[PDB]
Amino acid sequence: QGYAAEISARRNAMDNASKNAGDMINRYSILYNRTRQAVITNELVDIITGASSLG
Amino acid sequence: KAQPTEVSSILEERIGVSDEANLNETGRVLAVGDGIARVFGLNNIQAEELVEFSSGVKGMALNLEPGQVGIVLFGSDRLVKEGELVKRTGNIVDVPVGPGLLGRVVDALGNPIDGKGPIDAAGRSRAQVKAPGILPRRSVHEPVQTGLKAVDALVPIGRGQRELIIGDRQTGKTAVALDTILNQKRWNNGSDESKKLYCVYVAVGQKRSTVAQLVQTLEQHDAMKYSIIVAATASEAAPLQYLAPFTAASIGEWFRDNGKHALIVYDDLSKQAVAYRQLSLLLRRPPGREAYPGDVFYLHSRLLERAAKLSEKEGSGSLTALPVIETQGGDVSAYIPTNVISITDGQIFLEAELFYKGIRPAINVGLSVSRVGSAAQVKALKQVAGSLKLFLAQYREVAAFAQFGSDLDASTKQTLVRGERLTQLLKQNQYSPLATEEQVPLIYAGVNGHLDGIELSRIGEFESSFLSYLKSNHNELLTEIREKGELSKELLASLKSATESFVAT
Amino acid sequence: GEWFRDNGKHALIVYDDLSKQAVAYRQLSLLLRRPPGREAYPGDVFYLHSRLLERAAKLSEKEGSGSLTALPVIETQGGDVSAYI
Amino acid sequence: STPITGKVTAVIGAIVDVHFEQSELPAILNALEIKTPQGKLVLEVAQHLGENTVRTIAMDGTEGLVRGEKVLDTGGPISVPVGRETLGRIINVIGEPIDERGPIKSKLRKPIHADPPSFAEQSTSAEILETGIKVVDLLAPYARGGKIGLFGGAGVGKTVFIQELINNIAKAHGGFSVFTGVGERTREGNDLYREMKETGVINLEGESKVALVFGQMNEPPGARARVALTGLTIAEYFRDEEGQDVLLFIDNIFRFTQAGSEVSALLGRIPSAVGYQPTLATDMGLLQERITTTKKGSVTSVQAVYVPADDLTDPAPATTFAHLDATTVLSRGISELGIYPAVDPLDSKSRLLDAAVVGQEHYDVASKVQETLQTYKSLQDIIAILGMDELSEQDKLTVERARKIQRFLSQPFAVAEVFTGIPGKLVRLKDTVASFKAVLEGKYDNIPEHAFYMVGGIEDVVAKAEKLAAEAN
Amino acid sequence: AEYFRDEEGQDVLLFIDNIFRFTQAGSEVSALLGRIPSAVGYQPTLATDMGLLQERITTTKKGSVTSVQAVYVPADDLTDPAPATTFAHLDATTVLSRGISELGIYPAVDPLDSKSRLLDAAVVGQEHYDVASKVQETLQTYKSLQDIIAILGMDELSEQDKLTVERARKIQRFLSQPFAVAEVFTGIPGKLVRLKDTVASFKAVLEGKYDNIPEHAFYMVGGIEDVVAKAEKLAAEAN
Amino acid sequence: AEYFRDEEGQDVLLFIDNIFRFTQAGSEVSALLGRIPSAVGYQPTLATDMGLLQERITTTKKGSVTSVQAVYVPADDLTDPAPATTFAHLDATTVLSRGISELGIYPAVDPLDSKSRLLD
Ligand SMILES: Nc1ncnc2c1ncn2[C@@H]1O[C@H](COP(=O)(O)OP(=O)(O)OP(=O)(O)O)[C@@H](O)[C@H]1O
Repeated sequence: QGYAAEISARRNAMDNASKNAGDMINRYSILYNRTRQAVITNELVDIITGASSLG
Repeated sequence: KAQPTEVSSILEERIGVSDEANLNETGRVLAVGDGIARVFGLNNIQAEELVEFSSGVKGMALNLEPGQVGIVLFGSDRLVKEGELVKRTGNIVDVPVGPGLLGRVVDALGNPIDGKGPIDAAGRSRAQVKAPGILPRRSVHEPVQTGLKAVDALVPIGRGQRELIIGDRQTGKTAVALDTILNQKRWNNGSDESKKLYCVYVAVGQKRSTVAQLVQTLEQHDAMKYSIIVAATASEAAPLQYLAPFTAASIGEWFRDNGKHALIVYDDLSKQAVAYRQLSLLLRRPPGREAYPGDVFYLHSRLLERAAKLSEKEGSGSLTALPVIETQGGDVSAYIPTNVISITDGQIFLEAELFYKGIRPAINVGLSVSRVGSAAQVKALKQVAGSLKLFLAQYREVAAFAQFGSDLDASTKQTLVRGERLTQLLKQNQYSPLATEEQVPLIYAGVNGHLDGIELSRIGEFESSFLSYLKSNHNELLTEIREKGELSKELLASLKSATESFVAT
Repeated sequence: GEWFRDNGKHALIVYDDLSKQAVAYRQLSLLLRRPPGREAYPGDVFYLHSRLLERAAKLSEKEGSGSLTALPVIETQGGDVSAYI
Repeated sequence: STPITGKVTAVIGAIVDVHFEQSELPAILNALEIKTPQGKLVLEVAQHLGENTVRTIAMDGTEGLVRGEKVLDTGGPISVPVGRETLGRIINVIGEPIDERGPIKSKLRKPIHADPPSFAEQSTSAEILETGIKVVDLLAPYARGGKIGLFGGAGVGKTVFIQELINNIAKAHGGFSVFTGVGERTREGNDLYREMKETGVINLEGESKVALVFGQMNEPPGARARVALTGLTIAEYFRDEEGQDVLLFIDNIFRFTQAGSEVSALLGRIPSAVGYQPTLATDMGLLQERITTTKKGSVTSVQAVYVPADDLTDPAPATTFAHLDATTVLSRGISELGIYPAVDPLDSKSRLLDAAVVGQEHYDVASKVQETLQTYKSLQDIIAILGMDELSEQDKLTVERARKIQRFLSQPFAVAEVFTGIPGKLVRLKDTVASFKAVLEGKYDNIPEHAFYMVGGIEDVVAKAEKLAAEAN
Repeated sequence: AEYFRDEEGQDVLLFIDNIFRFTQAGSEVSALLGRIPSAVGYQPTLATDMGLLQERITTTKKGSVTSVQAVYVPADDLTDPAPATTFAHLDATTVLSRGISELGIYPAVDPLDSKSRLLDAAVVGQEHYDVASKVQETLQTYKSLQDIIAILGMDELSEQDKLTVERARKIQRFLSQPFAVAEVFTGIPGKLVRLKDTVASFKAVLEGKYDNIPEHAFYMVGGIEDVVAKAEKLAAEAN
Repeated sequence: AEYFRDEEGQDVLLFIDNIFRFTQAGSEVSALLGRIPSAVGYQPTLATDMGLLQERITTTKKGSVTSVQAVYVPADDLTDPAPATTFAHLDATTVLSRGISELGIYPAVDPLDSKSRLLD
């Protein structure tokens, strides 16, 4: 009985873990997209600024 | 008929101006590419002066140089050709102001696009007017009854309180200020001007079909007799979209300086920032964070600072502002909104998931707040909603706590049930504003746990049922809430009896 | 390859790679003071490869049904497809 | 009469500079011709640099050019031929027929940079464009003169879907179709044209019901940032001359955005965010607001959207989503179940899915359908795990209902008649509402699930039920 | 301010809001002043103008200037050059996180990242230093365990770690303090809590004398006696 | 090295470090040569200068050059092009890794990415 109770609460805990991991993936994907866009933009700024101070 | 030819021929008589047409301005256009134009001459031009090109397109001379002047266009460059003749108006950029602007739909320059003839303007006013100093102000003390449930419950708005509506795409943002304008029909049908409140909606960079349907809808509910629409749609030039909210702000200042009370709604400042960085990059000016020029904070700053409550020395005018910011995926850490948050007097966050759950309005209470709204809340609502935000934050605490399926005590399960009832309570359909006398008893029922025995699905019919119940029967109490805006103990107990009566069903 | 293709024949070409070729064209355009774009690339670099790869085709029986087939090679960096080239 | 002869002074890739003689300068956005040995080369005045000298961008390859050659000005913008002659012709961005069926003997030619219709000319209430397809007319209804974001990669019958749309508009409303491949793969454009001949929407001798414009990939960005405006002007003619509802099909809007960004890059403008052009909102709004519903008629535009590297905060889909009134998603999983079309029911959403738009009944029907399929999709885990044992009579009813709808969403195609043999059905709106409503009430729960796969309507429900009952007997 | 510091020789409270707006004003004109744009979008003369501003804000032998300056952070990026430059000029940092405010913790001071040139055991007293040391250790332990709490929760902890997380989360709610200024946001009277009582309060919390008291009774409270009072109210009301 | 290969006819070992300082110093001046700054902060003339330096390092039929080049990787980024170009010039790539050094094990070689052309 405690064996089945353990596997029940274990299955519950792994379900909660999958749910929390999905939520945290949903946050860090948005963080990833903002980071990627900011990196490309910020290096393009330096590309332009070098092309800005030409003769 | 021929009366349009009569009016146009009187305008042909004005076309008298040719007898005194010695313009001290005309100069050749050096170059004109990428939404800009360098013009030689104009040696008595003023800074930020309106000029007009030979192809009819006007422009603002923005930067002055020894040798030339760089003038931005107010349209497509397809009309402006090199080497032409550039007459100056003689004026810093001004727009028509006056009462006849009500009902009309204009461009960024007050030129009407409704096709309803000319504009009865009471004057012309500059665009970049100084915001009033700290002395001709007053702290807000008068409510702005938006008609929405959770808005008027949790985030009250003072006359002149600069409150941000922030959200995401297709998240019910526009409908909020729309239904606020529709609530203002109550007093705009009335007679006291200090009770009246005039509405200016500023649609920039949007679809002409969308603006047409909005104007159509405002004519259906007959908000048009107090409405002013400023259209700066996406087909039009970026400087027009840059310029139009300043013009509507001048209109709001015209109403405010007449002692009257007025509401302006910006929708959206996000595209205005896009147009402004489009300008600045075509000005070859260096960008900063997220490719914006660093003055874009100063831009929306100097826009929104021209909206406050005048003191009695100025005639107690007010001008309340509703900016709209479309963010990207619920982000509140992009460079543009964090600037606006540092300007406005509070936030109305719309969570995408709540509207994805169909909860309309999709108000995240935990993010949305006003700073000085409590000083100008309706006094009855201030009486009856003191525990309300506390109880909703309390229910929010046990909201994420109850997802684990664990059973709880009667206290937290009680807060769970009552907060579910309050959550399903505050939904509200579009074009359905609620008066304060209507909003009071729903709050009084929601506080005192009467909704707990009612089914969670039954709440929506229960609302209208109990409202029609009171309007049928306790109409005297509705008039008491209307007249006082404040519940006495006798009104409190009579309200209690009138609730618990229909709570028995 | 188009010589074989217009002989009613069958030609496979393998470009290996195109990433170095894009770097070379980037260098040529940057030293020619053309205005750079994303990751300092020129604007027409897409116009480069689109003008390249469309030269491989499968011809008509009216033409003689020649066939040029292209196998280009893209060296990615860190297993990324979001990079511009 | 007056040849405005210009001289080439600078050729930089696709950028051409022309010095003119005095007081002869054309305005911005005008076609300029150069008689090459290989044809004509077209230029487009975009920047008056002063000194009687302007800057244009190319419309084809700029090889072998000598600076100082005679430049012929057309005065106006790019004239493109319009009219009944244009149906079933393959047209470049220039306006020339490239199907090698001879010249297009159109009567009128129109400039491509026309203005959008005024605010007064906007039809102040978007009705529903009745397409003919059950799922589209049910779940994500299209505005008559609206914007439609089609998602999904190739291989899902997306071309089959859009040809079925062409035939359903041709039968239903009689308006025509204008397809526009901006940056289209030339091999795939050929396969598309060959199929459209074979499926009959192009009749080489009779009435082709569609006009094609293919800006191929090998064309400079000056072409590909104008192919969309060419197809736009062609559709605007059939709206504003014939008073119809004309459907503009655009692939790809994202390649068009790339073209506009590359054009702004080659003009030496400072790039904005993401590497896109700084004129991105304006370059979009010049395309969108010329697509609307007049009082003469409407142009309804369906356009594919590639999501770039699977990001929605990317400003090009974030700009496109500020115009799309309705979305349509061709998932693989729906085509995986052998369902034609491959429409995901859950994702394809409209801003006109509203009771004050489609009426209260259509709204409530679509509401119950979305709720039923949402509950079904939520149950799909324990359906495979535990089975129908955990379903109550509340539940297994709704599970069966959603299976019946999921088969019933499938529609025979008038274009998949050489493919499947089953003729398609122009399924009307009012039949579709009542059909899904009678399924939502449960009046055909006795009918098996198999009697719903690839059917027209509720009359075809009853007919296939009786036929499968007779074949089982 | 420096006039009264020099002419009068008094104690000058200089409140500045917002010092970031100054550097931003230095940024907006610099592109028009012909300068090449520097880092991010700011001006090249950032640290120099910041220095000439800050070095006049000082305490001489003549007078005493106690200055408090708000610092706006652009989009919560502390790696922005303007606040990072500003850190070099300050004696006592105090950092407000939005995420701490999202837990309703007012004020939303980060307990870790605040620093001082003060807080030495031979300055604040040894016991004060020790208590603050143990508080920072406890909260650092909690912030380290935060990710495992996010994935697994408090159940997959060791019991010493679980007790530490419990005590730290009690401490976090105990940090919040009712303001007389923000009374219109709370309806709660402000709490001017003395120093030594605060030290003994955190002492007894680190000693765990109130681990029996639930976490919510620590929230938005004055001294530890007020935690006792609020726990009494929760015991009498929640029952 | 070229002298002791070709003018000598003899096996030559070659030990170059740092090859990254070459491209680095080219980038350090190419901005002040009036070149438009390319990608990552490097010069536009990266692959050409790297090629002309590497292709003069070879084993001819006249003599053998064995090249050992220690290459700097800025902040352990292999997708940095100035390390990433160098992979095209090398037969025996041998990769160190800081995370392996965090185990304290020496030599902290990645057993995976250190490939060979001689691994037949
Ligand atoms: N209370 C409500 N009742 C009915 N519909 C609502 C309500 N609130 C929002 N909606 C729906 O939300 C949709 C979006 O409305 P709205 O335009 O205000 O959102 P938005 O975020 O402002 O979009 P945009 O920014 O594109 O204008 C509308 O289709 C409307 O039907």
